[PDB]
Amino acid sequence: FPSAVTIKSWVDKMQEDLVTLAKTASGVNQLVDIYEKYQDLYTVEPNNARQLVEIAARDIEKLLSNRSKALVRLALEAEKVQAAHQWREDFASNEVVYYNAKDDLDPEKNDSEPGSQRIKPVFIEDANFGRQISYQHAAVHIPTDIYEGSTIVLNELNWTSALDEVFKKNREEDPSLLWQVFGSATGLARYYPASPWVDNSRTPNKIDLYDVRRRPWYIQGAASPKDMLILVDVSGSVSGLTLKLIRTSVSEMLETLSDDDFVNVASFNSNAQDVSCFQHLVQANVRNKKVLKDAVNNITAKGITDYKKGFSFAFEQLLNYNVSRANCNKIIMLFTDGGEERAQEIFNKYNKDKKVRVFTFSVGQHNYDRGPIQWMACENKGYYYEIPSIGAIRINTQEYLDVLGRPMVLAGDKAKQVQWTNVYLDALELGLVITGTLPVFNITGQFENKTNLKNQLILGVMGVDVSLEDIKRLTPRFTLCPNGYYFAIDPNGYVLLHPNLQPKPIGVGIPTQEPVTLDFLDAELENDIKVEIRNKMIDGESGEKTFRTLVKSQDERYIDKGNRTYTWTPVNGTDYSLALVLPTYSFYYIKAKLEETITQARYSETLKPDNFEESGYTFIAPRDYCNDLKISDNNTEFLLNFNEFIDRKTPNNPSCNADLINRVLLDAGFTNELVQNYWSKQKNIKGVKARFVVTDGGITRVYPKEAGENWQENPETYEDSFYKRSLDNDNYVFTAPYFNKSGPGAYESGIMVSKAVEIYIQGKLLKPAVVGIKIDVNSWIENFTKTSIRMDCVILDDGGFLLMANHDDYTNQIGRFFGEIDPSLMRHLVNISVYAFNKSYDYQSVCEPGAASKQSCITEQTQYFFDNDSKSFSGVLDCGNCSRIFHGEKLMNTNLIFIMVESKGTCPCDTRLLIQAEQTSDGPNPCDMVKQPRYRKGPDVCFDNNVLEDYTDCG
Ligand SMILES: *[C@@H]1O[C@H](CO)[C@@H](O[C@@H]2O[C@H](CO)[C@@H](O)[C@H](O[C@@H]3O[C@H](CO)[C@@H](O)[C@H](O)[C@@H]3O)[C@H]2NC(C)=O)[C@H](O)[C@H]1NC(C)=O
Ligand SMILES: *[C@@H]1O[C@H](CO)[C@@H](O[C@@H]2O[C@H](CO)[C@@H](O[C@@H]3O[C@H](CO)[C@@H](O)[C@H](O)[C@@H]3O)[C@H](O)[C@H]2NC(C)=O)[C@H](O)[C@H]1NC(C)=O
Ligand SMILES: *[C@@H]1O[C@H](CO)[C@@H](O[C@@H]2O[C@H](CO)[C@@H](O[C@@H]3O[C@H](CO)[C@@H](O)[C@H](O)[C@@H]3O)[C@H](O)[C@H]2NC(C)=O)[C@H](O)[C@H]1NC(C)=O
Ligand SMILES: *[C@@H]1O[C@H](CO)[C@@H](O)[C@H](O)[C@H]1NC(C)=O
Ligand SMILES: *[C@@H]1O[C@H](CO)[C@@H](O)[C@H](O)[C@H]1NC(C)=O
Ligand SMILES: *[C@@H]1O[C@H](CO)[C@@H](O)[C@H](O)[C@H]1NC(C)=O
Ligand SMILES: *[C@@H]1O[C@H](CO)[C@@H](O)[C@H](O)[C@H]1NC(C)=O
Ligand SMILES: *[C@@H]1O[C@H](CO)[C@@H](O)[C@H](O)[C@H]1NC(C)=O
Ligand SMILES: *[C@@H]1O[C@H](CO)[C@@H](O)[C@H](O)[C@H]1NC(C)=O
Ligand SMILES: *[C@@H]1O[C@H](CO)[C@@H](O)[C@H](O)[C@H]1NC(C)=O
Ligand SMILES: *[C@@H]1O[C@H](CO)[C@@H](O)[C@H](O)[C@H]1NC(C)=O
Ligand SMILES: [Ca+2]
Repeated sequence: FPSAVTIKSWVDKMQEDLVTLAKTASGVNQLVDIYEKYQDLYTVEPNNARQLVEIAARDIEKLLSNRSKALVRLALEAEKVQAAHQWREDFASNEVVYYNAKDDLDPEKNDSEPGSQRIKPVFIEDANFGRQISYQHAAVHIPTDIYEGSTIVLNELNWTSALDEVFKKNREEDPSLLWQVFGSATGLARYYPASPWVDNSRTPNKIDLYDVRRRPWYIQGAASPKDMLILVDVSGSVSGLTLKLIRTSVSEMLETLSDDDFVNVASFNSNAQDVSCFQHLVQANVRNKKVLKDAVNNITAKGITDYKKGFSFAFEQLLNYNVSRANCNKIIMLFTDGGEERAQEIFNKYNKDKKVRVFTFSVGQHNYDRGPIQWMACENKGYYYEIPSIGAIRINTQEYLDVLGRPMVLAGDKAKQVQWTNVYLDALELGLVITGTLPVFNITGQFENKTNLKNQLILGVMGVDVSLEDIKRLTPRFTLCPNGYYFAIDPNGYVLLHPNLQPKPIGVGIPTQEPVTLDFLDAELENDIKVEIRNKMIDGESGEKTFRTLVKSQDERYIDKGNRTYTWTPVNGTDYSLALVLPTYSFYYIKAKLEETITQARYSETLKPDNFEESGYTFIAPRDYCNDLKISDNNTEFLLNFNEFIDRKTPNNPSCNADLINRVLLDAGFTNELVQNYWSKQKNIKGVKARFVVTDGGITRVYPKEAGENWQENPETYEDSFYKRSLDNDNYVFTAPYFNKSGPGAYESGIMVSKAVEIYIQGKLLKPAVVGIKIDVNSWIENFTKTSIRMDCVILDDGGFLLMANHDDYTNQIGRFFGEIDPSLMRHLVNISVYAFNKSYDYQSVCEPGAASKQSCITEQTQYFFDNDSKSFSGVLDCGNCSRIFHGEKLMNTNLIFIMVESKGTCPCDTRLLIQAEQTSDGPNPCDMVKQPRYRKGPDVCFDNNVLEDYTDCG
């Protein structure tokens, strides 16, 4: 065992060698002084985060107010044109002409109902929607389980033509509108841009179960937030088919509860108990709904019924005010079959002011008495539903929600307020959208008062979709550092907008149409400062906060010790709150002063893929430079069209943004001046395998043009993990290649090395680019084993990944996590606390399904980093019945640590492994997360318990 000073100087000499090689070949200084050499070619401008947040909040509120105005127009016209409708029973004499969405494109003259003539439209391909779109009329969706020629459906299809016309008007005053739709309460759905239904028109194994009245936006706009409590009657008499139907019905009832709704499930048989681990009303989000569904699926029937001990439990759990709730619409859902017990005194004791509804469901095919079941609904403002078989399950849930909207109708114009739903995946696939709803009231008898029989029910709900990518375009991101970004938030803390929000459903457990509800604390790493910021944003305040944050790298494999500054404002007129993350060095950006029309041309000439031998292999970020350019995943295609458009650019002045092209051309020119005046004068270094420079404008020219085929970084520089990592870290960062990845690999590509330029203009810190070297593995291993005369030696970077070693069998598994190699040293070296680790959760990850294609689960990813700042570490590894010695030295001015451990093939301490990998897991235990739930602000105004409501419709 060499002494500490010997291997200390050893590490010092390797770090001197590596730093000198990287600094020379990379040419940080040459790119720097090129950047300061042309201060007359640009201007440095500030990123006033306060004004940026205010501007983006104003823009988003303007967009949402535009959609609100569209909704108001549509709802007013719907009410007016249904008020003046004449009921009919004969449509043979007067056909209704409409386009049915699930019509085959074949010119079939025989696909018409008696009372309806079908339109055959001319479908154009549209860029906004990505489907066939006809602007000449609205399309109609009628569920399969609903006949499309009955009297109700035919009358609705008759009076919705004015809706069609107002659809046209709305789209004519605002060409950016997406799907705008009337969700009828008869089952129909009439959206304006006529497009064929998704895949379910006529396709085997593609059945169309879509029903507009179950959709989250319809569920949301049809009533006010609930406080359910599903009483399931698991007694003896419900065994067999009845219990199957009850558990399916409870699942389908839970599938109609939003995140503003609170629900628990109880079950009684001579004794009432909770079916799950929850002891009170919990929020009805995806995780809690799954827990309740599992508990209901795991339920068995036994014992004698007792309707008094069950309703006592229900009324007691609805009297709990210690927990978070939505103090509104208290309900009891009784899932029984029948009995001769009315329990008058329980109701008279607990529900005497009749503050709580009771919806009773007589599930099953049986001959038990159904009188008390129908009476509990009458004396408690409820309604009585029957579920004789699966297939009747879907319709009755929509129907209690039909009942709950009576108090909302009676409040004439105080109940017509626009509400936006959680981020969900559109049916007519558009990606991620939020829908703004407004309910439509039946106003036939009004100011000419008639019997007004069913004037307490809504006609439907009008929705208009806002694309999430449409919100993303109101928050311009390219004037910020690749580490700076915007994000918005719900009142529940979910993110309207965030870089880590992907168009995938939220995972809920282990694999074996829910909304994309991703909390703010789960889209990032969670400190306590971030909990304070989240609570401040939910309340709708404004403020600033500068602090130190662990910023996880994009590749989800490292953690860096960042330096952030959150500024937030509420978006006026809505429930959303916008914030802007901004690094401390990102307060200034370079504004390209390209107005010569010739300098930009001599910059542009560098970009055709015919000069890729004096200038490096060029990739361009597929940004929206001009709208006539379509971004392409195949990058060289986009480069070709970019060159083509640059060839004739001058007349396209208003067609596109000048700033992006000016900056990208300026950066291309600077990169060319670097690659010729410093890289083309040398042409060859033994150690290097590739020299690259990546710039925020989009230029990522890699020099040799040979490793450019081995280059696997994203063309858009703002999504380059190493580029974002190297800006926060003001030092050299080595990115260990991927292990066991099918492709160019590591030997014939090298290992990535990078440092970020740190130029100063007017005494301001701004970092416009990164340079780097793809050091070859052999040219390092020879130099590492060259000095061995002056075996177990390993090099580790941040995250504990083996960059390279000496045993020559570890170098076979290069880049692989060191804990997978010898986990005992990994655990011990963590125990010294040189490597801290953070374990977090990824709710939006694809997942291989096991046993009890790929589903989505919650994966539990961990990342390691330098816990302490100390440089020298020594100790003894107390292996089981043996002893091992190590010394650790962190190379100065890099992210590396050298471990001098001398022990191979000793007694087996390889009991387990430290597998730093995206491990499949269950999420946090929900039974423990509902007792300290995250802060959350419920909706303010809700409508229940009106005195004009006519309860004599128990059905
Ligand atoms: C292992 O291989 C060679 C060993 O010679 C390393 O390169 C040498 O690194 C030392 C570090 O201190 C330099 O002095 C050697 O010469 C230098 O060359 C540069 C070239 O620009 C000059 O500017 C310097 O002034 C100095 O003369 C250098 N020699 C060569 C031929 O590169 C090599 O970096 C190392 N392998 C790895 C992967 O780092
Ligand atoms: C909105 O409310 C109005 C009234 O509040 C509804 O119109 C009424 O609908 C009923 C059907 O439920 C009509 O009764 C029917 O009349 C025909 C012909 O007279 C008869 O053959 C049927 O057996 C049935 O009795 C009623 O005439 C009609 N109008 C009025 C003034 O009551 C309307 O249906 C509601 N909106 C929707 C979308 O349902
Ligand atoms: C994620 O990684 C961070 C790395 O900073 C972890 O934060 C650190 O956690 C340790 C363990 O709790 C904290 O040490 C504790 O400090 C308190 C206060 O001095 C002391 O009383 C305890 O005995 C313990 O030593 C450490 O302070 C904390 N770092 C900071 C900056 O606060 C974090 O725990 C990891 N996990 C998660 C889920 O964040
Ligand atoms: C929102 O309204 C408040 C007070 O009405 C105002 O101070 C703030 O500047 C407004 N924000 C925006 C973005 O208009
Ligand atoms: C809102 O609509 C007006 C005209 O109807 C339009 O000028 C404006 O650009 C729209 N706002 C947004 C954010 O698109
Ligand atoms: C209802 O049907 C009649 C007869 O076909 C038609 O004249 C009327 O315009 C229809 N209503 C609407 C709102 O189009
Ligand atoms: C839940 O399922 C397990 C496994 O089938 C079973 O042992 C347990 O009894 C079930 N829970 C209840 C409350 O019956
Ligand atoms: C709520 O808290 C009070 C006092 O902390 C306690 O007496 C009561 O038992 C708790 N539970 C309910 C359901 O009120
Ligand atoms: C940002 O970094 C500097 C030095 O790199 C440090 O002094 C400062 O405290 C950091 N910011 C915060 C908010 O701690
Ligand atoms: C990309 O586009 C270019 C230009 O048409 C073509 O030569 C190349 O084969 C394409 N590559 C891929 C992978 O599509
Ligand atoms: C280190 O290991 C010891 C025993 O092996 C354990 O008690 C301790 O919790 C571990 N972690 C730290 C930080 O000491
Ligand atoms: Ca019974």
